[PDB]
Amino acid sequence: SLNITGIQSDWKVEKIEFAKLTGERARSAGANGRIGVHGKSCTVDIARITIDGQTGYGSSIHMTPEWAEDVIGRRLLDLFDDRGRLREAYRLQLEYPVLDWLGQRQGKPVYDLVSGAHLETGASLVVPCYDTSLYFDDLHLADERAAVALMQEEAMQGYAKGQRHFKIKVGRGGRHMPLWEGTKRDIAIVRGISEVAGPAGKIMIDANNAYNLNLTKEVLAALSDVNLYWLEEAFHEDEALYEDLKEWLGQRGQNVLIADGEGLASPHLIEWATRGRVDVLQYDIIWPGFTHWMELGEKLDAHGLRSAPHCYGNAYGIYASGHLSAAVRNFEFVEYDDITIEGMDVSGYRIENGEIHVPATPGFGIVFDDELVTYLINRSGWSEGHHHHH
Ligand SMILES: [Mg+2]
Ligand SMILES: [Mg+2]
Repeated sequence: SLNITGIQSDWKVEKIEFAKLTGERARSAGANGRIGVHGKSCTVDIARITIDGQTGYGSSIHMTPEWAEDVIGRRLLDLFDDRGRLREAYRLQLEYPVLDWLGQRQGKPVYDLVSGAHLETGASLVVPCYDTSLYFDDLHLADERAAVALMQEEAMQGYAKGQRHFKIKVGRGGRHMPLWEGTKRDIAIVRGISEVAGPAGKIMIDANNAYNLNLTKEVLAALSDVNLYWLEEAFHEDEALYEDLKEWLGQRGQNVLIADGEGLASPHLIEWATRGRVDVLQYDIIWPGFTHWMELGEKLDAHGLRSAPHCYGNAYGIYASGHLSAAVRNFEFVEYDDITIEGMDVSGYRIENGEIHVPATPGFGIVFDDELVTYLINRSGWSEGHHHHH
């Protein structure tokens, strides 16, 4: 919900411009339990919106020139319902540029504009984050010791940049290595990173569905001494298997959360979570997006459930996730990948002690290079403009 009382009926969408920004991860990402090398190259589709002679910038997906043509001339007020929530039809395309615009216009950070009761006025926003970049980077190595040292040094690269919590890909034995050896390698890797991370470092493991229940129990038992904070997508979500898993964990006093929800999720996943089978929901920060997450976060909060938006493959979402924490009480972590996108200055954000310090600057606090984005729009993007209707 957004305070819309300051939005004049005068204010209309005057222009929508679109461009793909390009860049690179700090370290090339290898395989995961289900698919191959993710690589080093990164892109972010951005829209620059002009309303009342002022621009906002943000992630935009599922928007064609034709789609934007129909929106030119609409009143900003008409894009919201009276609750202050951007209408469904505009979310994936325009929520981010619009929220960025409102922030620049009101001179406030988005988190301030969507702040829930759990977050009081004037306060610095500091959000937990974890390093998500620990992919299967060891598949060229035969020697388990060598694989562990490689993965440890990778974790160390993040540690030196202020990461304290690490999500480690596992499920090597599902597709990419023989099952027995792959699972042994998974365990050695996780034990190795936990050592580098220290006792206070939270460790998450993500199998990308490569396990079954008995493999999951074997791996958890081997990691009973590890500060394992959550297990994510051990196998495609299933209420019976997750009930058994939770009972098994309880009897052993092993305090590991169950996380799921990315990709093609079960339509019943939220029901299953309310029954205590899944603890952390992980729908993506871009699709279904920020506005949807505000609505979903409220609901999950009411049930004592936890929110951890998936972010991978879109650098912009990392910064978006930060702001969302102000609106959702049981926000867990920003999923962090070290990415440099040309023309997208994220300098205002700093990583310290396993947390991302969100700047108090207008909008999403990301400073876009107006000159470069104009060049990109002209060269490889598009513009739609004019005035109102129809
Ligand atoms: Mg995952
Ligand atoms: Mg799943």
